[PDB]
Amino acid sequence: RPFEFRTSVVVSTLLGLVMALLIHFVVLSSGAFNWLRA
Amino acid sequence: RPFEFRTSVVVSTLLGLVMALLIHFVVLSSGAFNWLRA
Amino acid sequence: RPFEFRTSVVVSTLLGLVMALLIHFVVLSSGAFNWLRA
Amino acid sequence: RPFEFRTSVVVSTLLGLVMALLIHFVVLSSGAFNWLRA
Amino acid sequence: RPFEFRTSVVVSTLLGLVMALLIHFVVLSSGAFNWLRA
Amino acid sequence: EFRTSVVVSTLLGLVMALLIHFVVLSSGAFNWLRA
Amino acid sequence: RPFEFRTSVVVSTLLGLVMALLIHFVVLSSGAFNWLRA
Amino acid sequence: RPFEFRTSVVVSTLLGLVMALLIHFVVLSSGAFNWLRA
Amino acid sequence: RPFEFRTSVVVSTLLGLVMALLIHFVVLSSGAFNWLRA
Amino acid sequence: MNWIVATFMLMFVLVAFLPLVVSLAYTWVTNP
Amino acid sequence: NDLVPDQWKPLFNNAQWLVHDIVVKTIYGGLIIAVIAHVLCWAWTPWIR
Amino acid sequence: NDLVPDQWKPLFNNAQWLVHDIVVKTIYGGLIIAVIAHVLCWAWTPWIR
Amino acid sequence: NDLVPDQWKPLFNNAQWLVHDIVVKTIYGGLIIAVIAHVLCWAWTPWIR
Amino acid sequence: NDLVPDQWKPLFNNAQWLVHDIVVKTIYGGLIIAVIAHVLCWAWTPWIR
Amino acid sequence: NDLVPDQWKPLFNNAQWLVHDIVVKTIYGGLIIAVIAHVLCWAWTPWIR
Amino acid sequence: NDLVPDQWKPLFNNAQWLVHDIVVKTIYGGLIIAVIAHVLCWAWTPWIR
Amino acid sequence: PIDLHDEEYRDGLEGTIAKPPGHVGWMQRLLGEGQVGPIYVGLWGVISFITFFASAFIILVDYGRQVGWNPIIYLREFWNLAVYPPPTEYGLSWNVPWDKGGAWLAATFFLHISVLTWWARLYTRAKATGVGTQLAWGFASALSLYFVIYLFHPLALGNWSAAPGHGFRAILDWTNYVSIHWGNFYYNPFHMLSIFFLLGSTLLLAMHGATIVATSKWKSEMEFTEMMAEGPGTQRAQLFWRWVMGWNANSYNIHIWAWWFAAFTAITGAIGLFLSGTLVPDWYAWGETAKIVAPWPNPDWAQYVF
Amino acid sequence: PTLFPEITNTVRGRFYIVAGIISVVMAVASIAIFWWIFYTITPAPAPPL
Amino acid sequence: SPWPVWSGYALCFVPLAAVILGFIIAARFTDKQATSAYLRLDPAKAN
Amino acid sequence: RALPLPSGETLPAEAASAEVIPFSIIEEFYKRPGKTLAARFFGVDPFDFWIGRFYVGLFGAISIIGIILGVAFYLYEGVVNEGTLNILAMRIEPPPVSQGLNVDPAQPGFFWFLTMVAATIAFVGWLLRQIDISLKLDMGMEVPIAFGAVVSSWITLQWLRPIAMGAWGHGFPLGITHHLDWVSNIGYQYYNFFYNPFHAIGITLLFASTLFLHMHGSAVLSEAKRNISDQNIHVFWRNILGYSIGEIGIHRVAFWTGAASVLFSNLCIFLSGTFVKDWNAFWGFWDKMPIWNGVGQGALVA
Amino acid sequence: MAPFLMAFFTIVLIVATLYFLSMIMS
Ligand code: BCL
Ligand code: BCL
Ligand code: BCL
Ligand code: BCL
Ligand code: BCL
Ligand code: BCL
Ligand code: BCL
Ligand SMILES: CC(C)=CCC/C(C)=C/C=C/C(C)=C/C=C/C(C)=C/C=C/C=C(C)/C=C/C=C(C)/C=C/C1=C(C)C(=O)CCC1(C)C
Ligand SMILES: CC(C)=CCC/C(C)=C/C=C/C(C)=C/C=C/C(C)=C/C=C/C=C(C)/C=C/C=C(C)/C=C/C1=C(C)C(=O)CCC1(C)C
Ligand SMILES: CC(C)=CCC/C(C)=C/C=C/C(C)=C/C=C/C(C)=C/C=C/C=C(C)/C=C/C=C(C)/C=C/C1=C(C)C(=O)CCC1(C)C
Ligand SMILES: [Fe+3]
Repeated sequence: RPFEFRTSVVVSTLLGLVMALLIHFVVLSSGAFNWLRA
Repeated sequence: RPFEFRTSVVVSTLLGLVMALLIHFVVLSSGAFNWLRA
Repeated sequence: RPFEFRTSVVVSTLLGLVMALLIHFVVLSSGAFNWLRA
Repeated sequence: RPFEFRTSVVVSTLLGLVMALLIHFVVLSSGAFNWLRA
Repeated sequence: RPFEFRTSVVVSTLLGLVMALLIHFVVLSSGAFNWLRA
Repeated sequence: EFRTSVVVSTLLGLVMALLIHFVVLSSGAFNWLRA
Repeated sequence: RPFEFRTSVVVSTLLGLVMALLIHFVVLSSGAFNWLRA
Repeated sequence: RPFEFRTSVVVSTLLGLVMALLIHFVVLSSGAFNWLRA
Repeated sequence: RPFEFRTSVVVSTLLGLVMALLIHFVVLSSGAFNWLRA
Repeated sequence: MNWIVATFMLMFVLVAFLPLVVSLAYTWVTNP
Repeated sequence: NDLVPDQWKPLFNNAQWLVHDIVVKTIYGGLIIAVIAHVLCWAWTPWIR
Repeated sequence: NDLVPDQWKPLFNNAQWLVHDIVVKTIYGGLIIAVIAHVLCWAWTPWIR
Repeated sequence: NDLVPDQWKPLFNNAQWLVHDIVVKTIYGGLIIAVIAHVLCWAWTPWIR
Repeated sequence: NDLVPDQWKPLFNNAQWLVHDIVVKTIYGGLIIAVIAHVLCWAWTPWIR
Repeated sequence: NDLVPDQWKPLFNNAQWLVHDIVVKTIYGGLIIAVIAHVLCWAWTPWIR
Repeated sequence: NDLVPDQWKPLFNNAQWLVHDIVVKTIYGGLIIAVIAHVLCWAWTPWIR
Repeated sequence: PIDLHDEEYRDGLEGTIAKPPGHVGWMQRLLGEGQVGPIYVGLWGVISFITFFASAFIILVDYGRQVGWNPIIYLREFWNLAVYPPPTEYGLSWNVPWDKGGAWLAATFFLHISVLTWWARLYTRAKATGVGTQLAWGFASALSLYFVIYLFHPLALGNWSAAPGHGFRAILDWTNYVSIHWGNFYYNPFHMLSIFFLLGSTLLLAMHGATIVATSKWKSEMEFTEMMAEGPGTQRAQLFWRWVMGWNANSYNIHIWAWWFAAFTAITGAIGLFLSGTLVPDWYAWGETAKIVAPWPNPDWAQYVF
Repeated sequence: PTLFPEITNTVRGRFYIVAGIISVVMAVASIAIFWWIFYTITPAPAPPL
Repeated sequence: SPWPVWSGYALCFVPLAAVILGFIIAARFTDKQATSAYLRLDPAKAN
Repeated sequence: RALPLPSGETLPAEAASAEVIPFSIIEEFYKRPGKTLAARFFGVDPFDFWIGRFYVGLFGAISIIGIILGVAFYLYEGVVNEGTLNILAMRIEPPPVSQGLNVDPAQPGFFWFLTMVAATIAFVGWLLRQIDISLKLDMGMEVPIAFGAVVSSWITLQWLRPIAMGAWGHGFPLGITHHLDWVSNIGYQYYNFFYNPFHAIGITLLFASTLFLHMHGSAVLSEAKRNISDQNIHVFWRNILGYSIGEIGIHRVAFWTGAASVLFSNLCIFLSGTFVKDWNAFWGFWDKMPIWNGVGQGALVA
Repeated sequence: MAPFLMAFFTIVLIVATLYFLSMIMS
């Protein structure tokens, strides 16, 4: 057992949430889409 | 007993005093009433 | 029992008070209502 | 005793003194009265 | 026996001294009496 | 302690003497050291 | 005894040296004497 | 014994050297004597 | 024995070297001699 | 008021120093 | 806890019940005074407008 | 606690009852003085205007 | 506790009663002096104007 | 504390009494010198004017 | 502390008394030299004027 | 401490006395040289003027 | 397998010197230990010492050259004397005159060797005396900041002048100039992180020292023993911090906190300093686009004018 | 008639009252007399041209 | 236009989030370890 | 049995008086009510209970009043009165220097004064509550001494210096990212606060505090879970640097350096306001100390 | 009238001090 499954779950879920937030914020600040008032 | 009665009394009394002070100060600083030269 | 009832009560009450204060402050600062001399 | 008479006396007396000082200072700083050259 | 006379004496004397100092300093700083400069 | 009072009083007196000498000399009021 | 003789000697000697240096420097810098081309 | 002889020797010798250096410097910087093109 | 001979030797030798360097540098910087284009 | 009040506040800053000095002297006196 | 109603016996001591009664009556009096104060301040200067 | 009324015997000691009586009478006197002071300060300079 | 009136015997020791008498008389003297000082300071410079 | 008067025996050691005597005499001499210095500085330049 | 007078025996060791004698004589010599230096500097340039 | 005079036996070791003698003679020689240097520097350029 | 006496009292290289240990006396009374003890000289201490000596000697004799070889002007200006890096012209070049940054390059190279071999000394003596190498890695974080300041930020900016000038006043001047050149370092967010970690470093140091000196009567300071079984002093410390702020650490966790707060100070500082020149030329201007700058339409400027 | 016999009866404690009083008045006199001297001898800052 | 720049966000806010979150989690685990049961000297005896 | 240790290591019990004790046992053994400062003064601590893990004293209740009121006043001045909605752009400003030392509810800057007073009440109550809890546990007064150093740093910045300057607008604004604007404008008004000597001492002690923290965390972590004779870290610290301060010495130095940093710091900002206007002009005396005045030519003279 | 009043209050301070210190020093 190289990795506890709970550890991989925590790390993957936190990475996914952080990346979703980061990508949403980058896309919204880019003004490239016209989403939420251009 | 989930909550000692003394604890609830202390918390409620302190919350009420803090809220009375806060609301008095907000209302007095608003200058909306003409109280104490407002 | 996953949650002590006292813990849930404290958390819910504090969250509700904080949210009431936050929403009141946001609504009063918005100047959207004409409350307390707008 | 959860409610000692000495405890209630100390708390009430200190609260009254603090409130008297606070109200005096708020009223004196308001400049609304012309007390002590205002 | 509650409220030792010694305790009440200490508390009252200290409160009176603190209040005399506070009132003297408030009155002197107010310049209504002008730190006695007149 | 008597030693504590002695130290405090002596240091206060020395500091006071130095301070007053320096205030009086810098005032240029008395004709001391070409003032 | 209240004071070790060595302590009093150190303190007095250091005070005397510091005061001699201070007075010499004050008198020199005053230019009131014409010493060392003044 | 109030004072080790070695301590008094160290202190006196260091004080004398420091004072000789200080006085030489002060006299040389004063330009009051033609020492070293002054 | 008040003073180890090794200590006196170290102190005297270091003092002599420091003083020789200091005096050489003071004399060379004075430009009073015409040594090393001074 | 400028220099009197200023020096009183200066002395309060040094008073703030004081507790730490008491701690150092405590260590010295109690480690004999 | 004899003076306490058996509904609230698991929660209230005998002495805590009397202090609770004082607190309840004080809160009620303060509420009446607060309602009167709010009606007076509204008749004086309406804050909602 | 004999001097204490039975209603307040669970709460008040014998000595605490006398000190409570002093505190109550002091609070009442201070309240009368405070009402007089407020009426005088209002007759002098109304703060609510 | 013999010197104490029986009303205040639950509260005051024999020695505490004498010190309490001194404190009361000192407070009264200080009050008279404070009233005199306030009347003098008012006749000199009224702070309420 | 043999050389100390019995009035000051609770306060002064035997050695502390002699050092206190020196301190007192030094303070008195310094006070005389300070009075003389103040009279001379006043005769020279009055600072009150 | 035999060499010490019995008045100062509580304060001075046997060796501290000799060093104190040296310090006293040095202070006296320095005082005489300081008085001479002050008289000479006054005859040269009076600082008080 | 045999070589030390009995006056200074409480203060000086046997070896410290010889080093003290060297220090004293060095201080005296340096003092003579310093006096000569001061007289020469005064004859050259008086600093007091 | 580790002789504690042999590691203290071996002779020569890979041995110690000053081996008859002195006692300071006042250090024993105030700090509890007064033995200066023998100090190790282990072929990394030698490189460290002689390369630092080369660095300091270059700097000191260039101080001497700058005062015209006057040892009084030396003592007077010693704190404002400095050996500055080569100017912006010919910025990364090492073909700079000795007075215009030539001395700075050599001294800084020898200083680099000195700090690297001091790291190696920390590492090798930690392994030799049986302790972990945590101090060597803490020094490595400090050295990350150091090598950004002196080597990696001057490079990637194109000039040695981006580096400090080897002086008592020059490092203060360098800090001022670097914050001024890149806008305002107050709006450098990794500078804010590094200040968070530095002030939290001092806060944890003060709290830890004060807690252990307060519970000192029950021998809380003997952390090695307390980590095996927590005595009454450590128990009182845990309870103090539980009652004060609702959570606590044991004898072991608190030092993890200490190590990591200091390491984060150094690491976030290195990152922010490297970012200021290369990626974000202006921190206040970036802060306005980042919406972290407070609007200040009508400031009261009477406070800031005499 | 006292409640602090270790402070008002014993010579060491009784002395502490006088010590505290004298130290408070000594510090106050220190500060007050310094500022008096400073403000009386110091000239007014020269009137602006 | 109301939006800070990507740079601003990355730099300030996800390090802000990391510091706050990570501090809270580190405190959680600090105290789990500190309040767990391990070899202590019994207070009734040693004290 | 596994025998779990404080570090987290499980050591198998043979390879001391210690037993595996629950914290709940440690916590209940050390409760000891009624030793607090308030219980000495009034004869009782009005709040001698624990709310959860926290100890609520008289000064804990005062402190929590201060905390709640300070947070609410802070957020009133900056959500309302400023309208910002984002805490990095809000600006909690004192009254203007024009107003002087007096406070006016009608004038702007009134909620800064209230936030500052409530924050002072909160900080002083936190300090007095630390004294409470150290008195309960028979500890020394060192944690209150260090926290008092930093609380006096706050008092100097918001009370002593604004009073001595006399304007009450010399207190720093309570804004995230905007108190930095005050720190920068004060640092440059008295130009080169780097040359402020009490500021240089404060920075020296801050850097030394972080260095000592790293060295101590390193030293304790390096000997943590090893077979060590407790003298290995001393030998290491004598092989490196030729001095080992010892276990009690490193914590004393920790406490002292920590406190002294902010003590010299508050001496710096106070002097910067009141006595020294220019910190470069302060150092004008150095080149004129008469021991090196005369020796120089060209640019090498001063 | 300010010098009058300051002198008055200092002498009341002093006389108060003589009175109660006389009691304490009894
Ligand atoms: C984020 C990580 C999640 C997780 C998410 C998944 C997902 C999702 C799956 C598994 C599945 C598996 N996981 Mg899992 N898994 C987690 C934690 C664990 C842990 C752990 C240490 O405890 C273990 C041991 C496992 C083990 C396993 C096996 C039970 C199983 C088969 C994997 C395999 O054979 O790979 C062999 C196959 C590959 C390695 C293919 C590699 C694919 C690469 C990336 C190419 C993808 C092409 C892409 C789809 C096309 C892109 C086109 C775009 C649309 C344009 N998981 C963590 C929590 N796991 C698989 C499963 O169970 O099947 C039902 C699967 O679907
Ligand atoms: C608008 C188009 C923008 C863009 C904007 C975004 C945004 C916005 C996002 C991504 C995200 C992603 N994009 Mg993109 N993306 C673009 C261009 C690209 C390109 C390409 C070269 O052009 C690529 C390869 C990608 C690749 C990706 C993957 C990294 C990811 C989507 C799959 C993934 O792994 O997460 C798959 C996600 C999941 C498996 C999470 C599932 C979570 C579940 C469904 C819960 C959702 C939250 C739910 C509301 C909570 C409810 C709980 C209640 C209690 C019930 N993007 C363009 C520029 N991209 C998404 C991402 O997640 O980043 C990690 C995202 O946030
Ligand atoms: C004026 C209209 C403003 C607005 C201003 C406010 C304000 C102002 C508030 C809310 C609050 C809320 N609003 Mg809104 N709200 C608006 C638009 C919306 C919209 C919508 C999409 O338009 C929605 C969905 C909401 C949703 C909500 C809920 C989050 C909440 C009310 C129910 C709740 O859960 O708490 C229900 C509340 C309770 C269950 C608490 C009960 C407490 C008891 C009654 C005690 C009250 C205190 C009492 C005085 C103490 C006496 C004690 C004495 C000792 C006796 N608002 C508009 C913009 N909104 C309220 C809230 O509480 O936020 C949490 C509130 O404070
Ligand atoms: C001038 C008019 C000002 C104003 C200035 C003040 C001032 C000034 C004060 C108050 C105080 C109070 N005011 Mg207001 N007040 C105003 C407007 C209002 C309004 C209103 C909506 O308009 C209201 C409801 C109040 C309400 C109140 C109460 C909170 C309180 C008076 C009763 C009380 O509980 O304490 C009753 C007080 C007592 C029971 C204490 C009794 C103490 C005894 C008598 C000892 C007194 C000290 C004595 C000298 C010590 C001697 C000891 C020697 C040893 C013998 N004020 C206007 C703006 N108000 C008073 C207060 O105490 O605040 C708590 C006070 O200090
Ligand atoms: C020129 C006139 C200047 C002035 C310049 C100085 C100078 C310059 C000095 C004083 C010093 C003093 N002056 Mg003045 N002084 C003036 C006006 C005054 C007035 C007055 C109101 O007018 C007064 C009261 C004083 C008062 C004093 C005393 C504080 C002191 C001299 C006695 C003393 O205690 O130390 C007596 C000194 C001793 C007991 C020390 C004895 C030391 C022994 C002799 C060793 C000397 C060093 C020796 C070379 C080392 C050799 C060691 C080798 C190894 C052998 N001055 C005027 C303005 N004054 C002197 C002083 O010492 O300050 C403390 C001094 O330095
Ligand atoms: C040129 C005239 C300048 C002046 C320049 C100097 C200079 C320059 C010096 C003094 C020093 C002194 N001056 Mg002056 N001095 C002046 C005006 C004064 C006046 C006066 C009111 O006018 C006074 C009272 C003094 C008083 C003094 C004494 C403080 C001292 C000389 C005696 C002493 O104690 O040290 C006596 C010195 C000794 C006992 C040391 C003996 C050391 C032995 C001889 C070794 C010497 C070093 C030797 C080379 C090392 C060889 C080692 C090899 C291994 C063999 N000066 C005028 C302004 N003055 C001298 C001093 O030493 O200061 C402490 C000195 O340096
Ligand atoms: C050019 C004239 C300059 C001047 C420039 C210098 C210079 C330059 C120096 C001195 C030094 C000295 N001068 Mg001068 N000096 C001047 C004016 C004066 C006056 C005077 C009032 O006018 C005086 C009293 C002095 C007094 C002195 C003594 C302090 C000293 C010489 C004797 C001494 O003690 O060290 C005697 C020295 C020794 C005993 C050291 C012996 C060392 C042995 C010989 C080794 C030498 C190094 C050797 C090369 C190493 C070889 C090792 C290999 C392995 C074999 N100078 C004028 C202004 N002076 C010299 C000194 O040493 O300062 C301490 C020196 O460096
Ligand atoms: C513009 C923007 C930003 C808008 C944001 C939009 C969002 C995100 C809104 C989010 C809203 C949310 C999440 C609101 C939350 C509301 C809650 C949790 C209310 C809690 C009420 C809790 C209550 C009533 C608790 C009551 C507690 C009581 C009565 C205590 C009871 C008691 C206890 C427990 C005792 O022992 C004894 C005393 C007593 C009996 C009184
Ligand atoms: C514009 C603005 C800022 C408006 C603010 C609006 C708000 C929020 C107002 C808030 C008002 C409130 C909350 C006021 C609080 C009033 C109280 C609690 C008074 C206490 C009285 C307690 C009193 C008099 C206690 C008296 C105690 C006494 C006489 C004690 C006596 C004694 C006791 C018992 C002893 O040992 C033995 C005997 C002795 C005499 C010494
Ligand atoms: C602005 C201006 C002008 C200000 C100025 C105004 C003032 C305040 C002037 C101050 C004057 C003062 C304070 C002068 C002080 C002069 C002194 C202390 C000289 C010391 C001599 C010490 C001497 C000679 C020590 C010699 C030591 C020796 C010979 C050592 C000898 C030796 C030691 C000890 C050994 O191991 C073994 C034997 C060996 C011989 C080698
Ligand atoms: Fe530690």
